[PDB]
Amino acid sequence: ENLYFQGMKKITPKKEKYVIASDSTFAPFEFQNAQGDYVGIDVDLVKRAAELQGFTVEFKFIGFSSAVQAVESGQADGMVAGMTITDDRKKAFDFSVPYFDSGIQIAVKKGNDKIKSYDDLKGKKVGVKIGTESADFLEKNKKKYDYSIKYLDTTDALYSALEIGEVDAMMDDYPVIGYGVAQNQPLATPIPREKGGSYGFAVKKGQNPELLEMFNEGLKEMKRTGEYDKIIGTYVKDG
Ligand SMILES: NC(=O)CC[C@H](N)C(=O)O
Repeated sequence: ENLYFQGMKKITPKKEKYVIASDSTFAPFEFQNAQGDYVGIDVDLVKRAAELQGFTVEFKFIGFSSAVQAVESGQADGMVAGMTITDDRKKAFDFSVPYFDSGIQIAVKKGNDKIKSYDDLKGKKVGVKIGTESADFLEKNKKKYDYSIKYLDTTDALYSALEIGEVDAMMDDYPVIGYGVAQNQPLATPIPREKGGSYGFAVKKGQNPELLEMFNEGLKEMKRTGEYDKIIGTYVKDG
């Protein structure tokens, strides 16, 4: 309420260490730097939120579906993995305040001339990461456009499959493809993005409320100081 208040609400941890599950490579959200350490928007936001408030977090970069299962089972306390907030997922998870606006998009090989619309995917192969918003879109529209869906395990696997010609196109989150394009990966995006959803930090529904509160209060603080915008701008420098 007090907009001139320069402090923070005190959120008290209840565990010596909270385990945070994540995807294994999903740049710019979580990915390895030159030293092999994981960095990225998700990693920086969660680690800084914890630092701001005396929480200790331990990241496990295990894959998207693995992270979902770990939080559901109680083996991880929370997850961050560029995870879209949806109503269906709210049945299993409590989500933070949204921290990023996203959506999905097709990518094809740089130099591809054939594919300019979804209808051009007729008789083609589209790679996608199992368990994701992209997979849901492709299944919904498979009858309509008449492509075949190939299920892969990671975003790196999508890029590999596309590049060596195992698939004709892939579908993944648009800022992820965009980061790849910005570092000259051989990707093109001839079909407009499907905007939709924001990302959230997630805990199991009804569990670990203070961990969720810690993220929310940290995000508020980082938004107030501009640290949030500096973190994003560390990875996304597209003007
Ligand atoms: N890490 C991912 O692949 C997440 C993809 C998408 N945002 C989802 O929540 O399904």
